[PDB]
Amino acid sequence: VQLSLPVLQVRDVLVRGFGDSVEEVLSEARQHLKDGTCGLVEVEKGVLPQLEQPYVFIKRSDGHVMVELVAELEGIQYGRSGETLGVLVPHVGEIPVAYRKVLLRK
Repeated sequence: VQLSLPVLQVRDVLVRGFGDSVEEVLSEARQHLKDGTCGLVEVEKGVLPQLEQPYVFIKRSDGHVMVELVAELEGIQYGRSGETLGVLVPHVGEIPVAYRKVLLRK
């Protein structure tokens, strides 16, 4: 529910997505958020081509930001929500540059 997500530099990320289908990446992202093993990469130019699809975005749903998960594959998004805060990735020990406090609608 209340989470502080480590913000990772894209070139440091070891595991660059959660899986191979929309349903799987949403499931795995939720599991990693629950387990405290989820990182956040901020979306800047050149970032997404360095990550693996389907993407899982964390989006503002409405000092902890209420967020919802939205997946994207082939330019189609699954879920509808607000401003993108970043793309979620597994965290396997990478050193963050910041944290993002979020309230995951769960």
